[PDB]
Amino acid sequence: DIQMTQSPKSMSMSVGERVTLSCKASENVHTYVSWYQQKPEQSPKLLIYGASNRYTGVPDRFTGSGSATDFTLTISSVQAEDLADYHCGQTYTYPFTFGSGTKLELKRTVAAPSVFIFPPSDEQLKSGTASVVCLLNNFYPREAKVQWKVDNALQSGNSQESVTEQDSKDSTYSLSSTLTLSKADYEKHKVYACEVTHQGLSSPVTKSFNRGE
Amino acid sequence: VQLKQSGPGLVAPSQSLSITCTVSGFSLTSFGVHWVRQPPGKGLEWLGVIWAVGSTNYNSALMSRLSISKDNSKSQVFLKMNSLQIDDTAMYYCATYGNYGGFAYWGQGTLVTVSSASTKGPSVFPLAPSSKSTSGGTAALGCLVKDYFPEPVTVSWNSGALTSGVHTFPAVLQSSGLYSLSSVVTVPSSSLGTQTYICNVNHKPSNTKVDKKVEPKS
Ligand SMILES: CC(=O)N[C@H]1[C@H]([C@H](O)[C@H](O)CO)O[C@@](O[C@H]2[C@@H](O)[C@@H](CO)O[C@@H](O[C@H]3[C@H](O)[C@@H](O)[C@H](SCC(=N)NCCCC[C@H](NC(C)=O)C(N)=O)O[C@@H]3CO)[C@@H]2O)(C(=O)O)C[C@@H]1O
Ligand SMILES: [Zn+2]
Ligand SMILES: [Zn+2]
Ligand SMILES: [Zn+2]
Repeated sequence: DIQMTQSPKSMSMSVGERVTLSCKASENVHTYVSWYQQKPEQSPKLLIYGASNRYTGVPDRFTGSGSATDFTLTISSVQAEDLADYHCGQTYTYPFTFGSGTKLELKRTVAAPSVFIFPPSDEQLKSGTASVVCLLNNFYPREAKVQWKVDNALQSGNSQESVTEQDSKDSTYSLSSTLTLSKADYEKHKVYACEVTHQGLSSPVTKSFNRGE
Repeated sequence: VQLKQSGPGLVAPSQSLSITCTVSGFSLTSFGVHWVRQPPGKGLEWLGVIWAVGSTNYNSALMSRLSISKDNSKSQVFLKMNSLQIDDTAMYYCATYGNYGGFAYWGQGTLVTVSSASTKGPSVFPLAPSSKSTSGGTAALGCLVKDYFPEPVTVSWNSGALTSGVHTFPAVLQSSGLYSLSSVVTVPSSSLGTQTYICNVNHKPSNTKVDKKVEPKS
């Protein structure tokens, strides 16, 4: 049926640069193409309908063009507030269909993370589990490595991590990694450390605490 | 123009879901209302529409299990879907073109999870500020929201009065099958004993509401 193909999946631009988003239809959809913006924890918002009509209240830097099978959304001078996923859709014929989305991120100067560590709360330890959290705050670019060490033993398989979407106010990422042990295992060791590798750091940085301090 | 949806929740595979969309600011006898869904980290999928005149059109891939109806006098539109599959897990939206050529107005979304697991409210633990969460004049503190199901949870700080510097991280699915997430905030390190910081957690599927004060430890 009508497949919509967006390209690229992701792109990275500096502030002030012109951004071009592409959407291709597998059949002629004439001008029945819309573009949507979606930010984290928000519903989609209409930007462009009828291929080229700017919707109410949308800034003039957003422009749509194209017809038949080739459609374009341009942002003439991209701003921090434009970090979002962008979706195209056709409403030419049933069933209406959408592309898979394009994620827009911004380039900025390298920024090293601040690294913080949190021992488990006493209330959690009463219940029989220990979560240890390492926080990497406000870094760029997104690539980072977190290595847990327990009494100098490199850990594998007992941690999970999550990264925020890029922040509109300063274009950085943050990352949280959680190391989970039983209370019984947690009580056996003294030193808990997370070691962070990032291109903004001359050498990997370690943050640690000692369970007996 | 406004579209308000019923709340998120868990439903069992092979069974049926119901979502209500209550509209205001326009009349259902003049505008059609559509349903669209978005599987968690993916694109949008159109499900169907009930037009102002009351006829319906459905996505042919789903039409055997999909039903859309409405009550004009109550400004309500209903989505019903049965023989649910695990891959029906999605954020479900009501939307309308209004007077435009695309989906100009959207509901707030209803997160529906298809699973045989249990609904479970979270435990909330402090991430206590310390010397090891300080960098000069800036300190970080937070709260760990652990062992809940299904998504989502809402986290605010000081009931929403504190928004600057907050990072709420995407949840991870633990090996137990329950979700865990953290929320952190950075503040002046000199403020740690002088200001009250409370994380507020709302897990709507369970009606769990927890306020956790986050204080420095000794
Ligand atoms: C304020 C007002 O004027 N209200 C109208 C509303 C209102 O406009 C809509 O609800 C939008 O908010 O519309 C009302 O009328 C509806 C109703 O009449 C239904 C009945 O099914 O049709 C609606 O029109 C839709 C068409 O059914 C649908 O086919 C098209 S697809 C887009 C298109 N124009 N394609 C052109 C070619 C079609 C594909 C082609 N197929 C062929 C040639 O057979 C192919 N080759 O594949 O979309 C239409 C909507 O955009 C109609 O809007 C209502 O809701 O009842 C009337 C009310 O007065
Ligand atoms: Zn044409
Ligand atoms: Zn051990
Ligand atoms: Zn930040």
